[PDB]
Amino acid sequence: MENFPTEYFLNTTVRLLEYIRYRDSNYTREERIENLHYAYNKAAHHFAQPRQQQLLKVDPKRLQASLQTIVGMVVYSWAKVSKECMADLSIHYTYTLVLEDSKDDPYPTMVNYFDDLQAGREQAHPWWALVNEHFPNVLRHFGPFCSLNLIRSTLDFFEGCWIEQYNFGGFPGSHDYPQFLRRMNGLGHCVGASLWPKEQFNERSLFLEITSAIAQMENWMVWVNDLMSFYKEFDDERDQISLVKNYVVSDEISLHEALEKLTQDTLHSSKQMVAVFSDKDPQVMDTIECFMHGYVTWHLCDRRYRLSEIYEKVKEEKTEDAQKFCKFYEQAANVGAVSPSEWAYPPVAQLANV
Amino acid sequence: MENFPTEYFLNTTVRLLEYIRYRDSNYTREERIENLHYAYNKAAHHFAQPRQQQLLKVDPKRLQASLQTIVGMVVYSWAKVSKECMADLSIHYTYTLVLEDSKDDPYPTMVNYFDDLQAGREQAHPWWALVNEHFPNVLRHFGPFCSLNLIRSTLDFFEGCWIEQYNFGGFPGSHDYPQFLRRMNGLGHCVGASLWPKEQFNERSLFLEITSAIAQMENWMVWVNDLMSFYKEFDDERDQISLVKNYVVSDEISLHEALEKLTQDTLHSSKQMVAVFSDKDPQVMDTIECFMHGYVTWHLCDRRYRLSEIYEKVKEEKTEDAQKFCKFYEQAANVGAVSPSEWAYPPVAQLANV
Ligand SMILES: [Mg+2]
Ligand SMILES: [Mg+2]
Repeated sequence: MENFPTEYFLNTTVRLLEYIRYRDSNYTREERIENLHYAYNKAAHHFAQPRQQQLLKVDPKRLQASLQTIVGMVVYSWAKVSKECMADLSIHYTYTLVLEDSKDDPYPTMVNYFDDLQAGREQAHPWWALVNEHFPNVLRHFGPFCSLNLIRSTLDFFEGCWIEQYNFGGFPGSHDYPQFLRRMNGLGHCVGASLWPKEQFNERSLFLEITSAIAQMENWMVWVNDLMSFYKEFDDERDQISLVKNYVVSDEISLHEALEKLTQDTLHSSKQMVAVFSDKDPQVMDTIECFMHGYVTWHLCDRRYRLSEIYEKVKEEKTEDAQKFCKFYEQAANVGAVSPSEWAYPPVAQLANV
Repeated sequence: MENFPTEYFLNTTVRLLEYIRYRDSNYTREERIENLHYAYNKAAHHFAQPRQQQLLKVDPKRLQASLQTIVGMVVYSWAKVSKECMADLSIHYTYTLVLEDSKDDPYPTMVNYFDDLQAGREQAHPWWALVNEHFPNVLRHFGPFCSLNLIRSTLDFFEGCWIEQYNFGGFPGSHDYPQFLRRMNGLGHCVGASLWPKEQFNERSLFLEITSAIAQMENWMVWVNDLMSFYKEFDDERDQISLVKNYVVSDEISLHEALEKLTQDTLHSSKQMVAVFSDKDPQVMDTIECFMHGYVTWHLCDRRYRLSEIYEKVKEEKTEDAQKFCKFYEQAANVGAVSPSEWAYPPVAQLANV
């Protein structure tokens, strides 16, 4: 065990929130609860169906916890899209999160992937069978271009998980490996492109804005998640391959140098996010800003990241960063700290049983 | 009005060839001619069929020229694969090259992409109809993992061309745009995974080296092409958007700074290629080395890049670069300089007419 870079972590986090202009919004707590319940309720009913229960090998409690985590991420980050769109994206991003629970070799189920796809025969791999069957409910919210992005990113993700099963951090000297893997399973183009429902944006009219957002949001989104996750992943001997840990193994640098690298990229990405979009179409900048703020709010509130622990340790320090941090945290809490009992019910297992 | 940095271009090129250990091989001129003709002959017959002629909107001379360029690229770089594999890969990489020609908005033909795909209905876009129908002939040479990589990369390429139609170099400040676009249309994972036919390599036994090769080869391959083809490019502004030009517009740097960036990446990529694989499975390193050398040999010989011009105007210099350069060039010429009349016949149009 090494000591956590609390000071360096608080500083980076604060700079991050300042760079993205983290601030209050009109998105109220009551509206969040309303959206959380709607999104959760439709998804829960979906995963509670016999077919879904039968083909999706997942521990019931893990499913319950995965669904609640994803519903939160979607509702808090895709703040500007309809309830239905939040619901359908919640189902999709829950399928992706759940695929990481499989240790099963994809090889045998992928031997006839293309031929079955071309012929329109159900896929051998159960996950593909469920996800492709459900996909139209996600794709109906987007134009052809954005849809293509969601389809590719998800295919990329499937290959990402396949690779993850080898718990390989890259060969020493394989500098290009880390980010290659991080893009493969980051779902960067899925997220980036799902921010533009055809009912709110015109894909052809904003093609350049959207394409640029996809390109830039891909890296901002995965790097921010890597950073916010750094605290929970620090002493987790079970989590052996992450962007930071692969930087260490592949680039042969220290965990600190690896963390610096991640920090420089994240901050620079944030800085350029604002510079590029602040003066563009107002609604495009709004969706982008609300996603960044929501995404951060979500990491701060979801127990999974345990950022509450950092808070408690530094809430009495009179340092500049410690102060700035606790403030942002408190802001997130006021609108985002919500008890699951207020929206996540009944449990999926209960609906499946009935 | 500007000047080709020649002096520097020679230096970079020489360092590149030295870094990758450019040297003679057992791959003889007669063997190349034998492969060129076999690959060309099968592809020419393919593209000459009524269905292919009818759905593939391409100027006959462009098709003839694209086919000859690709067959060369494949035969010289995938030196270790069977004749049949060279032929089928040539057909696929010719389809991709030809797609860069389309000026037609993909939007209307992609509105029902997923639903048609899921249902097994022929795609609305004629290119997809042809490429997907032919794909099995390419995929039969590979295991499920490599196949997945070819499929994804090709799907990415289709999106890449869609974006290319906007001739957009990225917003100033959108630092992540350039390489996002370059990977999108580089076919990096398609090339990198097609280097491992299941008849020569075992995808499960060499999963880690293959995955690593895909990750590293993706960047080496596109960057080397960007450097080599930087010549046939500033002269013209019909291809105004390129990695180097997008660096200029997006990063707001000078064409020279952009070129320096590309050079540092290309050399660093080459250096790491050798470091990582030189001591791994001998056969893996051989395929990787033969591809790099072949790929370079191909750029030096194919008229499309006009590197002969850089030659003539330097054969009488006395630099420690101009000298090194002409030497390598001459080496390439001895085994690669081949007259089309020796293998590319009869012309596709002739076979289509018959
Ligand atoms: Mg081109
Ligand atoms: Mg080029």
